[PDB]
Amino acid sequence: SETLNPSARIMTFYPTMEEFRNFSRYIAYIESQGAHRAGLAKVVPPKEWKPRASYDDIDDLVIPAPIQQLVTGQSGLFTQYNIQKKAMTVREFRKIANSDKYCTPRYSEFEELERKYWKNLTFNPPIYGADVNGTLYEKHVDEWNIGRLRTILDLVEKESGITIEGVNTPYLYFGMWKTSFAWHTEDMDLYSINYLHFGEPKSWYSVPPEHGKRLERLAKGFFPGSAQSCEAFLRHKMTLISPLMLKKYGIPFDKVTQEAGEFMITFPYGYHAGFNHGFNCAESTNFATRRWIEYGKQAVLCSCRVKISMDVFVRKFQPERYKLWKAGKDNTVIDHTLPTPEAAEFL
Ligand SMILES: O=C(O)c1ccncc1NCc1ccc(F)cc1
Ligand code: NI
Ligand SMILES: [Zn+2]
Repeated sequence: SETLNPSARIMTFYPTMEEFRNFSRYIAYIESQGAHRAGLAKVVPPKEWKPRASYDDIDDLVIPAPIQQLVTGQSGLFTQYNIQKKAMTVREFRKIANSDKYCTPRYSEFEELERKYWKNLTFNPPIYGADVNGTLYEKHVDEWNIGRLRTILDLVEKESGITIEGVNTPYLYFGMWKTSFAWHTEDMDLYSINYLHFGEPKSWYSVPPEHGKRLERLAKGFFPGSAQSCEAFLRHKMTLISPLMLKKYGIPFDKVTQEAGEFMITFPYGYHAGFNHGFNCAESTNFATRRWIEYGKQAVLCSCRVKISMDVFVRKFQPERYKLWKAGKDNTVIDHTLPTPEAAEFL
């Protein structure tokens, strides 16, 4: 009923080359349609548009810190541990990925492969070429350029003088079958953008920002030690929870598969997790809109080891509230249903 409530189901958008050219505006637009309530959206770019000519010239690209993903647990609850393996090229990676030991099993419909992920994620540890600093977009590309999105996030670099790897800059992820991203929201509960350049697909789970507290209480319950140690432990990106557990404890969630050539957008306080289907390459970064600012102020951060100074945002966009805020007396309540103020124009 809220479980099925499609005001909170993941939407897909098919913009035109005119609609597409302006990134910030199009984000405002999909929010005017409620996209943000699912916590994740898909945007299919126009058929003409291409970030690069071909992906045949990247065999030599270096993945400095490949991670091997060791998973332990049972009954739909798992903890993922990373081992940094040594540096290796895209070609060595592809070979390992497309090899007979680590390749995608046989499947008819997406749901058979999902069963095989949840049955086999603790066996046969895959290698993810994650968090590689780089961009695969050719220099000429002006539409949806992950390297330069022109949002209000740019303030961190412009005013504050600060570079934050993978947040203000783009990252690449070379996947193989059964490589995983655990349940998280973004750093400082930012938006994210993810573009699947080539290869096999990426499946996603999303929990609506209006039920994220539910997922937090659930994780806390199942990992009481972890939660005593850090009050944002999900941010460690180590915790995997299956769809069956979510259903069982009444956490609303949706799923979607991202195919090569498609963007995914995650929204503030949008919890997501997922897995790669086989060999692929995605590019991601974070970004912001005016709505983000309050989520930024309220974001509960890891208290046991990324932090963005919000002053620069409050002074500029909430000058009237700055003193009160610095005092500790601002207590706006976030309403996760509300579009960003930039979307007034779409009525
Ligand atoms: O890998 C993805 O596709 C992904 C997607 C969305 N958010 C975070 C993501 N990855 C986070 C992550 C970072 C490093 C890892 F080793 C594993 C996962
Ligand atoms: Ni993410
Ligand atoms: Zn922590």
